[PDB]
Amino acid sequence: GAQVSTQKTGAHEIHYTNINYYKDAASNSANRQDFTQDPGKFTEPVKDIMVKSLPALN
Amino acid sequence: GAQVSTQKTGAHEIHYTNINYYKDAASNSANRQDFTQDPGKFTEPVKDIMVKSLPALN
Amino acid sequence: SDRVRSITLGNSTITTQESANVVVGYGVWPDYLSDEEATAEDQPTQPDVATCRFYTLDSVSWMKESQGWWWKFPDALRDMGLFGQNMQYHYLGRSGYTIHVQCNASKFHQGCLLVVCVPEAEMGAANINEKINREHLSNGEVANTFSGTKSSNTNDVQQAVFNAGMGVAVGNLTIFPHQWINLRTNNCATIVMPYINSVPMDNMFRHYNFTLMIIPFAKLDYAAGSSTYIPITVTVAPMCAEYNGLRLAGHQ
Amino acid sequence: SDRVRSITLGNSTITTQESANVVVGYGVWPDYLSDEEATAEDQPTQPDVATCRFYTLDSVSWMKESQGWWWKFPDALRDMGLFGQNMQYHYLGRSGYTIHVQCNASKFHQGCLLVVCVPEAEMGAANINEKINREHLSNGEVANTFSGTKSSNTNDVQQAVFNAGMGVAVGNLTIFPHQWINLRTNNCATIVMPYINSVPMDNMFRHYNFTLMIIPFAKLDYAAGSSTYIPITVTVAPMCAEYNGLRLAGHQ
Amino acid sequence: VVRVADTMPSGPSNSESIPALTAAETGHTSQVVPSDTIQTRHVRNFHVRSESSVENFLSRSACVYIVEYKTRDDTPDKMYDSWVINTRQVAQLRRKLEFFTYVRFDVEVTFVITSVQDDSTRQNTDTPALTHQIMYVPPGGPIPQAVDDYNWQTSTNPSVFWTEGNAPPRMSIPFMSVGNAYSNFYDGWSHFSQTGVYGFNTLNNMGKLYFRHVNDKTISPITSKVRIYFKPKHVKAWVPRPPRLCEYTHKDNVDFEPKGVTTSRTQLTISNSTH
Amino acid sequence: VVRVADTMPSGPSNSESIPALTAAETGHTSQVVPSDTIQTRHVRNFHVRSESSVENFLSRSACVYIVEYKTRDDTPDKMYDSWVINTRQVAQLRRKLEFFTYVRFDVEVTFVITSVQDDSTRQNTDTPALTHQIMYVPPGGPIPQAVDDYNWQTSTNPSVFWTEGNAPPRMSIPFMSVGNAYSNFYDGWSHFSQTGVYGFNTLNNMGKLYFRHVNDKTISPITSKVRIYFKPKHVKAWVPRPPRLCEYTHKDNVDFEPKGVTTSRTQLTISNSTH
Amino acid sequence: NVNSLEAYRIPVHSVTETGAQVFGFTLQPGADTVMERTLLGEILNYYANWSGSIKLTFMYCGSAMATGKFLLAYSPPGAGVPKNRREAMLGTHIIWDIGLQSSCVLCVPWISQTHYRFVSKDIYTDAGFITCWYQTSIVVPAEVQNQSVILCFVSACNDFSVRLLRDSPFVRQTAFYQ
Amino acid sequence: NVNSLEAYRIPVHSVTETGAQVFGFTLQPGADTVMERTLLGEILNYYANWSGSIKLTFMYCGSAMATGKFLLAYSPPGAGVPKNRREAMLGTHIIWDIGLQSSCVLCVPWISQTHYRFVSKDIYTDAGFITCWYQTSIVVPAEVQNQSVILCFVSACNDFSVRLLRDSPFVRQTAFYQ
Ligand SMILES: CCCCCCCCCCCCC/C=C/[C@H](O)[C@H](N)CO
Ligand SMILES: CCCCCCCCCCCCC/C=C/[C@H](O)[C@H](N)CO
Repeated sequence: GAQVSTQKTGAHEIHYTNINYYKDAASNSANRQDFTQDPGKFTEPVKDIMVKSLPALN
Repeated sequence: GAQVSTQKTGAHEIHYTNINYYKDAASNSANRQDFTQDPGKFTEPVKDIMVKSLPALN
Repeated sequence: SDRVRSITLGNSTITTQESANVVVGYGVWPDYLSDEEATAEDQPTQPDVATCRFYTLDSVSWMKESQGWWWKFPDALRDMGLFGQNMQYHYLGRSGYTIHVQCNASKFHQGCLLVVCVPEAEMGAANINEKINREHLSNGEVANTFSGTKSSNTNDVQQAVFNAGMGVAVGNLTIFPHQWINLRTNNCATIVMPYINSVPMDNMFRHYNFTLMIIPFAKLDYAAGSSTYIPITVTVAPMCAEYNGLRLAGHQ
Repeated sequence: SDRVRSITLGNSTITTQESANVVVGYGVWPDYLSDEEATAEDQPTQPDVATCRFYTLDSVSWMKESQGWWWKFPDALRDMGLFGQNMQYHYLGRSGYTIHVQCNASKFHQGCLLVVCVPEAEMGAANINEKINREHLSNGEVANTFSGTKSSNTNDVQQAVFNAGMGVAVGNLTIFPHQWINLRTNNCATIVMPYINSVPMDNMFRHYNFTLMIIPFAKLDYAAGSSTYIPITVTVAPMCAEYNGLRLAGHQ
Repeated sequence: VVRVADTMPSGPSNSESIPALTAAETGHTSQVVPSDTIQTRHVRNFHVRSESSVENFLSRSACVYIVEYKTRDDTPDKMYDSWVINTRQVAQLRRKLEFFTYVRFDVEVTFVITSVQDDSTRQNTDTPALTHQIMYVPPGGPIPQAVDDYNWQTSTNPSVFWTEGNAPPRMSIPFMSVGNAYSNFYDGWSHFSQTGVYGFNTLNNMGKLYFRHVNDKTISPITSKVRIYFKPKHVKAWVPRPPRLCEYTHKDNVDFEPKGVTTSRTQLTISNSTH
Repeated sequence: VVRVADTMPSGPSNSESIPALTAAETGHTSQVVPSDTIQTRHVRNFHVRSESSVENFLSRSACVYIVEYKTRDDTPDKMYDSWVINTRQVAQLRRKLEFFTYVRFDVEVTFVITSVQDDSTRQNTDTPALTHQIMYVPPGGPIPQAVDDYNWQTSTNPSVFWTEGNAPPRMSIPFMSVGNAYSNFYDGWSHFSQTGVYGFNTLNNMGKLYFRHVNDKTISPITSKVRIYFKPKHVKAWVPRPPRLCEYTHKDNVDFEPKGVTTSRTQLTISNSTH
Repeated sequence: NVNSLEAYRIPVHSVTETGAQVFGFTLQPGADTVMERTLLGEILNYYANWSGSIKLTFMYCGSAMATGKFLLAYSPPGAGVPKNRREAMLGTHIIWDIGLQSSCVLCVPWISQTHYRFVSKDIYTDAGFITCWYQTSIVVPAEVQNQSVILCFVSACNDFSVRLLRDSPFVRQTAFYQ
Repeated sequence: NVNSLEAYRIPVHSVTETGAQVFGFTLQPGADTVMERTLLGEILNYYANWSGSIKLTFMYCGSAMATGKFLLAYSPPGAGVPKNRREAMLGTHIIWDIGLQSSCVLCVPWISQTHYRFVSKDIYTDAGFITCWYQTSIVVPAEVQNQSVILCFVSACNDFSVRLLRDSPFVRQTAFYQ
């Protein structure tokens, strides 16, 4: 029941092993490898979107 | 001799690993994941069952 | 051009000719509550014409020394038709909104408003260990007013523009769904605001969902022959309003 | 057997065990207004749970000398929840009804009621060239009472049982949708009543749609040790209620 | 993964069906759903009856008794202690077990031992680490009558040794009854002539524990107090029964003083007044 | 593995395209890249927004409170201590949580316990190792009112026992709210008539901790001070908001004295002079 | 009346006018004094959160020759307690006619802000009021007793749950049980 | 001016000759007093290293009949502060013409020795100077106010990063919050 995933290494130059030991999901370690984002709801939060080269309020 | 089963998670959004270490079944952990029931022997404990829309003592 | 916008909700229509755009929340458009996110078990009430329509609040006067204004918004519509009546007869409410603010001038007037729509604007007190009365947080369709300096009234909100009643930097208050009314380009500011809460439905008297804030950064200024009286008019329309838990009328 | 009946409309349920049947109007079941018979042009309001539900009126006491009672029925529900509020905020209303009347006794009591549901029961006056006040035709959920003889009160209906307030034979008053509450077989009388008018929608304050009448033909009678107090309870549920022409609250 | 029942939508009804009319005189609990009386919507419900099962309700450690003994005394009986094993001297675990009539479970026993220096004139000592001994005697075995008695050898009896400062001692115990379930209630006598003792005291017969210090006579008195924690696991339970209203009195019988059924209201109808 | 955006090369331009001209009045943040205004080269950029995520920003242990209690006293209330659980008495973890309005996280709780011998005339003792007990009471449970009180039995309440000198005690705690998120701010009242208390104090309702010494009355006073460390893990966060400018005053409200927006400069234009 | 069996009897009889209140209590299974020591109140007093619907069953224990009607109303909070039968029929109710079938069911619908209430008392999760009114009076013949007795029942529906373990506030011991 | 809302207003008007300095500050998002308490300054004050480009947006809040031009210059360090408009247009700049489109963007390009700067102040990673100058004056017609107000905005680009966690130097408490 082991899971293998890559480590946080640098660029231009791994594979740790994890087994869960407790019956509950509140015992698991922190999910410190989710690096995704989406600033489309804070920047650009408008109807009838803008095309960045048009005068846009033309 | 390992056994893999799902964890207690919430809804709308696992797989712990267990190995038994002792020769006796009285050493095992608590069976805290049996969620079945049957209240047909406490509610509805009658002969000639009732159909819930009929007057039932008609 | 895209400066002309028309909005129809019910038997009420707004036509604008110097609009800018429409900000829609955090990208989410107001919709009804699904069966998976539901908690209550009984049939809701969806009036959909007699409730979802534009209501016009009081106009406020904008002098050269004006500081700002705020309205609490499930409570400013307490006495606005069948929306307010449906608030009075049910226990659980849930709606989104459309906030349209009117202010007009000429090409010789200058000034710049910031229209913010802030969720959970829990406000501070003028005296720190003192309880605020409800007539100062909200007054219905009548606006409450910020002050320029440190206010210290009894049972009142700390009224200073540079802390927005919340203890934050007023310049950083643009993280929320906002627009500007700049008097050389704009005439109006439309903000579509969805339902935001920690629970799927809530009571519309015990809770304050959000707070509209209209704060003039660039102060109003004009010459010695121009018009002095410049009003500011707020119009609100509930969207996808539904109601749950019918009982007698009251709030206690 | 078919004597047990259960009726569910909203969050209110009536279970009866000595019912007789259910009379449905003139065969027509209450439905909404189609697009071909429509007159008004705007979207109606269909609450459908917060409006269509059973409301309980006042209980009336039935002595041995009781003569009869009447209720006008778009007006007896003026102060009954969101039905009465939706009456107060709109101009045009349209609904059908379900009229359930409760009266119980024992197997030692005797008596017989006639529960009639009369459309357009335009009533006469006690003094012939005199105007009737509105407090005597209707009183809301409080019943008005017939008299045994020729009544001659001021600004009042001619209250005689043998003319039913309309100048007709009271025995011929069974041409209307009716049932009987006979105390040796019955316990209740359910009448489903559709919308009957000369126009597709109408105002629910200026007009009286119908009049429930409960008249005891066989007088109430019992022995010297039985129970004296026998109430009569009327419960009403609007059906397929829709509303048109929203404006401010009032009636003038 | 067993969910609770969904709420199904309904509309208006007018028929001879009567879900709300029933007869409770048949000992039958009506199966009426809220979609049988009023108009409901569709609610997809994700609640789980998880933390209400008989396993999760009973499998919690509970203090059953406190055992006190010393390390030097004038009388030898206060230097050791004993306890006849029952679960009926603390009211919380007793009332949690007495929801049912018969039970079948394995036990998980945990001891928590603390020592306190007694008041004396020579408190300025340097005491090495105390070691305790807990001997279990199955019913019928020989009984130690002193701390230096030779019945503390544990050649066949189960025992556990604990040095001060470690983790609490823990061992597992299987189902030990001579019948098919631990009988919580026994309505009957001990003798066939219907005399003797009346109650569950005939069916206890579980053995008894013994406690002492493995160290010898110290030069200052120290009072040890060890607390026994039972944990019922692998649980089966039969034929439920109402919880006890009345306060307990003793361990051996079920006797009581009569108690009122609930708290009084002083009125019978609610109002919007001072209620 | 999510990199930041590369910088793309550009050349001279002369056209009717205007990336630098926009309108900030629409509530829109312009998406202008440096290759839209000036001539840039090609830069292959390998930076990762890794240590700025909401998981890595909040999942650090933070002291929330200090709890002090003794081992022998004349008054019984100073031999034990209690704490109503909040995260709003230390400003660092409070200000780190108040970036958002609603949060959903599991908690990882760590206690650090230190003992100091109090000043007395009989400091020359030999004290055996102190054992501490930390009992958590869910909201509504019974409250201990002495150190020898019988509500310290922990038959159903969660507890932890620690002997002096070991590792700090650590346990995990799931998401415990009755709603869908821990509401950091609640703009509303407690009563339906809009009276009562105003703020987030209605929605705390988390229970409270209890602290004592498992050992009995010692012959010299020792002051224990235990520090509670929360660690928010499994983090989700919604609807951000500006950080607080002003210094806090209390735990139950949000009130303040007004503070200036930033530090003054005394001039408005820079120069190569004494700036 | 708690130190007897009269606490279970709901008195009911012939009235003078109509429309009076029979009884009334607050929907708190585990905090209300009415359903505190009841079986649902006991099991819910071993928990801290609860959720789901509640059935109330009413048995008429009078005579076979007596008739009557009642209004069994549930009212969600936000207003107060309904003060007459006019305010009581604006909520969830049922008219029960007493005949051959001797028992009725008021199934209290789960109507809540959150998913769970609290078993103990707080202002935030308040649930409402159970009240009962005279629809029509109790008409009885001669040589039959007038005053009769209603019995009441409670249980949970099939969508019911409990969440947080705690000790019951009913257990109070001082010493051991020697 | 910090104890008011006047701290956000950049005063601008008609000049006498030309080419004077409007405002000026140093590019230190988290160490400069100008953008210290700003949102980028707060989040960067929870970090110790930063990297990437910075957008500065300037909104003209004057009247529709007023015109003007400005020079929005960025100057990398190595020299000092530019002392006139002649020294300011030798670096990265933009001429902004005020018309219908009311806001301009000066996008400060990432020009650095290393990959990261420091958020606190040191001589090694110094970043440069933001300055603003009059290209042409503000010409306004009659019966229109002369003195107007510029507002300024800041945010980060899509290649921005922060690296090292630390506590913010803004939190200062003495006792607990009883
Ligand atoms: C020293 C090592 C062995 C430790 C022995 C400790 C306890 C031995 C007895 C097992 C526990 C059974 C306790 C009683 C169980 C049932 O609840 C009762 N018979 C009544 O139901
Ligand atoms: C002794 C074993 C159990 C230890 C119990 C320690 C803490 C129990 C409560 C869990 C911690 C929740 C703390 C509060 C979380 C949220 O930040 C607040 N509600 C406000 O957001």
